[PDB]
Amino acid sequence: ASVHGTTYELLRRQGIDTVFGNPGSNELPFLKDFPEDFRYILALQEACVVGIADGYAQASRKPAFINLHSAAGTGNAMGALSNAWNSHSPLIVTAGQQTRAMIGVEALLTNVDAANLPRPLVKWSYEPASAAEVPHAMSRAIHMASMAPQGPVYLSVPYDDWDKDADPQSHHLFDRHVSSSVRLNDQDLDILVKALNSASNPAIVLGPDVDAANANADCVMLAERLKAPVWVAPSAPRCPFPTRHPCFRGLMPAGIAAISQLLEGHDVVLVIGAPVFRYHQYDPGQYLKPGTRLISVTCDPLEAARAPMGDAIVADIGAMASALANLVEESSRQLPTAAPEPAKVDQDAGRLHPETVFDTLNDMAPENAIYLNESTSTTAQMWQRLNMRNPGSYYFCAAGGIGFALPAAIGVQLAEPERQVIAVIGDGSANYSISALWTAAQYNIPTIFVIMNNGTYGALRWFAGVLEAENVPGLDVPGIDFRALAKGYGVQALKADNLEQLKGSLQEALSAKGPVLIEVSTVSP
Amino acid sequence: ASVHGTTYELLRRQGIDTVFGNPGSNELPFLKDFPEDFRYILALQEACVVGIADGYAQASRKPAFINLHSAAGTGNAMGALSNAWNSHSPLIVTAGQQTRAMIGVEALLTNVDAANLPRPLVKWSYEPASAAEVPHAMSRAIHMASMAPQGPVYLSVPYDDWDKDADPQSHHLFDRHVSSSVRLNDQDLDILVKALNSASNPAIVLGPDVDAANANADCVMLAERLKAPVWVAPSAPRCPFPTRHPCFRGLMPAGIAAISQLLEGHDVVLVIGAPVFRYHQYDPGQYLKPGTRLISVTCDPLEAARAPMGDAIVADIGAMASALANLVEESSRQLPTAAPEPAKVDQDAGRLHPETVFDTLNDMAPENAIYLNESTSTTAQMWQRLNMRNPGSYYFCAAGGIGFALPAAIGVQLAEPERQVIAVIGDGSANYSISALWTAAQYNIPTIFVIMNNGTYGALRWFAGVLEAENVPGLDVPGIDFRALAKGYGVQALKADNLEQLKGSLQEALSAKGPVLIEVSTVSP
Amino acid sequence: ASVHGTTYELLRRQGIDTVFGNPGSNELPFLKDFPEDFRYILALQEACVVGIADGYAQASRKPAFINLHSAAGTGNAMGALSNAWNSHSPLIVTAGQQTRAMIGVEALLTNVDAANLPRPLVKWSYEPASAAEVPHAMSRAIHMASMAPQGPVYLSVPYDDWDKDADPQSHHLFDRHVSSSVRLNDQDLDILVKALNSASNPAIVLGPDVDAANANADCVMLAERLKAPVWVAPSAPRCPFPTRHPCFRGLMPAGIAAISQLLEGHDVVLVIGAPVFRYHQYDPGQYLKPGTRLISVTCDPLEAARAPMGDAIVADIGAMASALANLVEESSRQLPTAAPEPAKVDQDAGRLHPETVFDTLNDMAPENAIYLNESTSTTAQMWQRLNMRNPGSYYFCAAGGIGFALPAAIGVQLAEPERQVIAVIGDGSANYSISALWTAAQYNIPTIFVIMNNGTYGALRWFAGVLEAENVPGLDVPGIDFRALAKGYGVQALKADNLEQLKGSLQEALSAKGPVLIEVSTVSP
Ligand SMILES: Cc1ncc(Cn2c(C)c(CCOP(=O)(O)OP(=O)(O)O)sc2=O)c(N)n1
Ligand SMILES: Cc1ncc(Cn2c(C)c(CCOP(=O)(O)OP(=O)(O)O)sc2=O)c(N)n1
Ligand SMILES: Cc1ncc(Cn2c(C)c(CCOP(=O)(O)OP(=O)(O)O)sc2=O)c(N)n1
Ligand SMILES: [Ca+2]
Ligand SMILES: [Ca+2]
Ligand SMILES: [Ca+2]
Ligand SMILES: [Ca+2]
Ligand SMILES: [Ca+2]
Ligand SMILES: [Ca+2]
Ligand code: NA
Ligand code: NA
Repeated sequence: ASVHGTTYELLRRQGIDTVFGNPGSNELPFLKDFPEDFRYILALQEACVVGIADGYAQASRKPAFINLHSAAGTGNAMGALSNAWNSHSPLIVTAGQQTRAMIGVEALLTNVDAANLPRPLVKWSYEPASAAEVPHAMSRAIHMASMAPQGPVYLSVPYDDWDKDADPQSHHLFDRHVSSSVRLNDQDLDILVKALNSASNPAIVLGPDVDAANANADCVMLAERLKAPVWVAPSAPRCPFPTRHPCFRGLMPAGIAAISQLLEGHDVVLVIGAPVFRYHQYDPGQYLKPGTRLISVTCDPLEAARAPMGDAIVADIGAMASALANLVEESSRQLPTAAPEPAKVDQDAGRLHPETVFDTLNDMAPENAIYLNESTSTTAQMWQRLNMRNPGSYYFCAAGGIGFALPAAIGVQLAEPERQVIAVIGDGSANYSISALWTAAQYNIPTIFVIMNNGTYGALRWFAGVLEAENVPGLDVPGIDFRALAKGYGVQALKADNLEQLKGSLQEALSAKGPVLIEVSTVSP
Repeated sequence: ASVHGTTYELLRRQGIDTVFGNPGSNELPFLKDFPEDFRYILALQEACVVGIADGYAQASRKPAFINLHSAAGTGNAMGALSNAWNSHSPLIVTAGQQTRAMIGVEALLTNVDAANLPRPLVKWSYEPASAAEVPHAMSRAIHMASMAPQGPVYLSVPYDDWDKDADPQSHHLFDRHVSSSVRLNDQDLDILVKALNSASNPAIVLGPDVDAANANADCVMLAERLKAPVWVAPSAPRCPFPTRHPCFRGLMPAGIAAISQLLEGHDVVLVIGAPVFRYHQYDPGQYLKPGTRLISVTCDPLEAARAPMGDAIVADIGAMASALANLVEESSRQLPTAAPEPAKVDQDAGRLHPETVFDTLNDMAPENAIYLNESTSTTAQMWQRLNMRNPGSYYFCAAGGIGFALPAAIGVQLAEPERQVIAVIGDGSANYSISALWTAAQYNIPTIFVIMNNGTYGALRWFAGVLEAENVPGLDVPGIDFRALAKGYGVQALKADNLEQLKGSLQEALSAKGPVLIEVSTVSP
Repeated sequence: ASVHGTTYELLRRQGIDTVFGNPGSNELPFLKDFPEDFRYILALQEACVVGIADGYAQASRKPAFINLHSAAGTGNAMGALSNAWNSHSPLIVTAGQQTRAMIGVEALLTNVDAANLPRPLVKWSYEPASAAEVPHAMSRAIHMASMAPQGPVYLSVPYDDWDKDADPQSHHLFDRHVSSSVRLNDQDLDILVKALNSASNPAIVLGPDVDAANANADCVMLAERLKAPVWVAPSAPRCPFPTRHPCFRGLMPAGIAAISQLLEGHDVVLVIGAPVFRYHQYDPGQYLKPGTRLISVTCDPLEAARAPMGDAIVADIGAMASALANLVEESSRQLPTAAPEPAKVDQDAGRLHPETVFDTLNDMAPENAIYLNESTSTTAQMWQRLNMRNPGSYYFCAAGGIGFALPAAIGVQLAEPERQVIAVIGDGSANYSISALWTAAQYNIPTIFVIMNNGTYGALRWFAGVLEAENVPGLDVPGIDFRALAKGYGVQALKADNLEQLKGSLQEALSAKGPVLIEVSTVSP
């Protein structure tokens, strides 16, 4: 067998059947004779390729395979890799290298010092020392991406390797099963359970690795048994809990002092599947108030090491959440009462308040919709106004890198063909990966894109008002016609300049059989 | 509080009370006002500092703290770090940096691009962005070294940071408890246990992480229940099993074909706490024969990913070994019968055969002796001839980097003051870290050093005879007087030119109250 | 031809005929069939191998070739590489890698992520992607080490590459000539020359790249023409000027304020072949006083970029020094008058003052002696008391990394067989690379080693008295018998406990036909 045949056999035997890519000449020997049982999803720029793959991996809860062109293609994708690192996304990023005979002379398209290029944003990065090693290196990549804590990995392959003969011992790679589905030993787990059973006023904080593990329902059971309020850890990349469950208390503010004040009076705070904590604004104060202790369950040693407070347990979130939910006692405390519904903000017949937009989406979207957020100044309102009952219902760029939601929403919609995906994206953010729209059109992936158009980088302008920072350049983005951009890439486009038009456009988009972009005129901040 | 006071408080609160070091001016602000409850162990060169610390950490099964001088001191230690990486040794390596005000100009003693220097041999490498971050960075270092898979870490600290004020919120670092004591979830553990119960002819292979976890006794129970032969994985850094237990089958040959032939006919091979596998010679063939399947339990994702065959489970070795040993059925198969004793090799009244040396050590050493091996051409005979009943009884340079055993034997003897340490070191290997002898003399650490003097790099000369490689330079090391070197560093020295003298020298060394070096004239290979 | 034959042909065609090494199994396929026209210099530990090679390269003013064993051997050498980076030493460091077929599994002795290991201490670091690329990669290494600014480079080679067939087009590598012998264009050089001609009170500061370029005599002509005082830039690795020439003013103090005070009143300060500046102690103040401007000529862009003041020209030091010395006018100012001789310090019949030692060396050593300094508390006195008339007469560890002078003095003596090398090394420093003595004995390289024994790390104890730092551990090194260490490695040894014995020992050492070590009892600081 050839390295090509052996590698595709390893991929299919490990569950991989889709290649997200933007091709180049170093990759043609890999992509030739593309197997009939695989599919190839083309995107027009590499941030879009990796964003699509990332949404697909996060929603499918399985690795996604990517093929990029040498250094330039890899480089175009590295902002997307920054988000994938923070979301623990299992991405297998491959890139083609020059033929081994011209690597030394640095022919055009040589990826120099290739493994260092995507660092520090990958768990593992490698170029094999010979063609026959390529299947084993690919096996390493698959398992490194997939073991907890999951994350992106990178493999560079000289184009001449694919046609060489494979090692006949590579067959042992095909069916390897590697598990990291582990939980704390019984003695120490019993100590943790007793601590939770004994707490007088416990609180629970959940992060994105809960939703990645599909541990959401177990965490509902845990919160019901402990009769504990549940918050989502700050800067949340995913939604780990039903947002109208009586225990739910919302998204935590991303500040040190704000979080310790919020947790004041809780004697034990159990954090599951989050860093401790993804703060954003600098809000100095106490990490925890006197009387509060924190216990973190994380899948990532790097998270456990850097937490500034609390105990930690490094283990699989699915296994831990299941064990805790089934072991704790039912507290005799009263179940927390549900948060009240948000108020309706006054809305005239002009430009839309973001609150109106989210209320109307919540009114009209199916109960199993999936939302993506890259409307950076409206995140708090979004989290208050969307009832998200089910797992896998929310994605936000985990490293704060905009240009994620537009392509990721296409990958999520590909992963979940029976759940309507609605991406809510600011007019600034929409441009970063605008060309991803073409992939939705070409493959008829029926994502809905709601562009919140207020003409400015609102989140920045706010943080500039915060600091009384005068004379900051570059905050306004006037003069973009998003319906013409959608037409450019073959996507049906609608405009909503007021509420009546918003409702009508959403009704049309929800009935449509392909992707739709709605440009919404929103109020200036 | 100062950063200095806060950092030493964090160290003591996390169980650290000893600094292994070789000082320099960037470190004086850290070492000044050295706390009375700590001790400082000086060694004369940094390979020796880190080797001593490494033996201390491996034998104590806890992290060791190291302080080195800037780039040059760190650099002198990087061969020692290569072994520590392969042995999973929890080493906290700190190095002093120039004052922040002259880092930019690259004053003398600036460690340029410091965090990149020890890569790729550390799990985590960092320089803090401000003085007040130093305690948190030290907390990160402690936990990164200590979480599974354990390993060395590196922290660079500008010398002006120590006297600055600490953050009052650093107190939350002091008592953090971080656990990685995890095992496979119940459902999948039951599947593994059923597979072991069902095997017709299981074999067990153990590596160094068994001894690190003190999982040895559990692995004895497991092997007794399964009635299975037990081998030690190749290139063994530690001894994970009593070597005269009836199940014991010795050290595996470090070759692909040799191992698959050895395992032929075993239907299930359970590997615990080893890479799969640390081969050495290239001995191409099948990874496993038809009829053999392999299951690996490893504490290290990198090991699970790179295994060329078998299933893997990434979990804590102590937790897994305990759970398996207590869950498996007692097989009705007959217990394996013990290997016969090794034969006595003929010995005249001249230079010593290595076999004679090991037999005589086994005859005379206490039953709880601890051995170190850096006599590279005699490893197989050593493993056949020393009865090592207890855990923590054997160390060999895990990356093959000689210069480990002499200093490590001093650290092991410091960790285990009531177990006699006997390091068996070739005349070539003895030179690499010869100055470590001084630390044994100064602190009166009573290690015994047995120098196997045959005048040549025997293991190399053998691998050169193997390849029929003629005209290789640099293989002979004539003209070294090891008793004069020992005298140079204050260690009592004896010579053994024949068996009578070997016996007499060992009797004197075993009765001595300080370190002793015995130079043994061994046969030329 | 094989890769082996082609590579040795490239080496000989590029002027390389010596391999400094400590062998291992990954290197046996390179070292087998070692060519008859090459020589191999063995040292017993890799810091010693690289130190010897470094002294040889610096004194010969040509690249030196090194062969080390995998990661552990490379790692043992990285403190030596830190000095070589600061001295711009042209070192070609090669290390053997595992066979390509087992790199993936990480067999014992695999150098993982090899090119990252010696970073950031090398100019270029590489592992070739195929056997046939090895000669081209070696060509790259030779030229990268040798082009200005010279420096160490690293090449990792899988052991199976050597026996493979070479590319027949590799012959084009053999006779490549690469030049960096460049100087500032005529128009701008005329502007510089006019600035020097016009200065009212110029000063000249010289660094180690002057001595590397053998630009010393040109700099004497330049200073005579400009009638300018000459200082050596601080932390000096080499001596760039005759130390009793009337213009000579000594070694600059390694402090910001001290240097600007020294230069006060000089209108133009021309620095040649030095960083601006290698300060050490933090001595904050003005970089330059009002009225002083600085112009630096450096071979290293990194030096030009990081200078905190002055103009800079990046060019070859030999070409620039020659052009300036021949273009400037003869000033009508009076030539500076020579510094007076140093005073004789009072000396009783007991332990030796370092000043007495240097005076006696100056009295007895040949006029073309070469000195090395690793007696860190006595550097100022050494520079005052040794008349060094000739180029290549002084070496000091350029990164401050002790363990350089003992092995480097053996390499320098090998490079300069007709100039007596005298290394003056403190008792602390002597231990770091003590095993290098064996190479002097084995090859009969007649270096003289003068050990300054005061029982302590004196330079540290002084900088601890400076800071009033109490309770610093690890500063004393009692209990070392250096005559027994020398005997251990086959070197004749003498002791000098007073002046009469110092004189007698030096007379015996200077007449000896092999290496000699003199242990001198010096006063405690
Ligand atoms: C890749 C990238 N570039 C720039 C930024 C900085 N940035 C910018 C430019 C934001 C403005 C997004 O504007 P928007 O129109 O999408 O939404 P809002 O008006 O609601 O803020 S939010 C933010 O963090 C970023 N996060 N990521
Ligand atoms: C740091 C380093 N340098 C070089 C080597 C290469 N090497 C060398 C030089 C060995 C010879 C050791 O000789 P010895 O006298 O200690 O023992 P034997 O004579 O029994 O081989 S074994 C080996 O792997 C190495 N492994 N590690
Ligand atoms: C490789 C390394 N380790 C440690 C140091 C720190 N250090 C040490 C330990 C010195 C003491 C040298 O003592 P010595 O006996 O050689 O000479 P003095 O007594 O004259 O200082 S000087 C110095 O910078 C260093 N520079 N380089
Ligand atoms: Ca098909
Ligand atoms: Ca906007
Ligand atoms: Ca004490
Ligand atoms: Ca030997
Ligand atoms: Ca010859
Ligand atoms: Ca001294
Ligand atoms: Na990079
Ligand atoms: Na490095």
